Amino acid sequence: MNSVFSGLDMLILLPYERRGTRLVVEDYRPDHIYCIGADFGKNQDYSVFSVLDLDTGAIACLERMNGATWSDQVARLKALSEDYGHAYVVADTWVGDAIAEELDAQGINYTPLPVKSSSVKEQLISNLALLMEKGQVAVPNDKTILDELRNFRYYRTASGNQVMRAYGRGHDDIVMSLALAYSQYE
Repeated sequence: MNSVFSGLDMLILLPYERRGTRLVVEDYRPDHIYCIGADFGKNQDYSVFSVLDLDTGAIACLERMNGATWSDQVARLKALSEDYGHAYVVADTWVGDAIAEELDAQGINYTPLPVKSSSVKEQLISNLALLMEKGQVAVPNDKTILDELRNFRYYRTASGNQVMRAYGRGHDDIVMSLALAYSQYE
């Protein structure tokens, strides 16, 4: 089969509380270090921010939004960063340059991961899936997160390019957000 996350058996599911748009697994612990994997979506696609607690290896918080302005999205990203001790952002902007200019303007500390190459995407995703297989990924036990992971698939094109995307016309911005966060997991 062409399911990307074959180690879904090993995905750990954590309880959470919905506090607005945030699913919260843990509040900020000052002795821990955090980072945010931020995927940005245009149109129907969602922007998703995932807070990884690097000291624990688990997602502390996840925030999802759809169809807000860039200024709105970045300002929610900022506030998320401040509430997790000025956590560094890994951002996927591959959305135009408008998002980048908003990130710079509001003064966010972030690495733009190109995500403009089949190869780079493969590495992010492969890394997430292998960490999952090893039992080192833990996410809020939420139907929406689990479904995107369950439905993420490999496809082949006529040129032999690999496509990694949701089954059908589903969304995969949660997969990418998670992949960006766990890119910092050691």
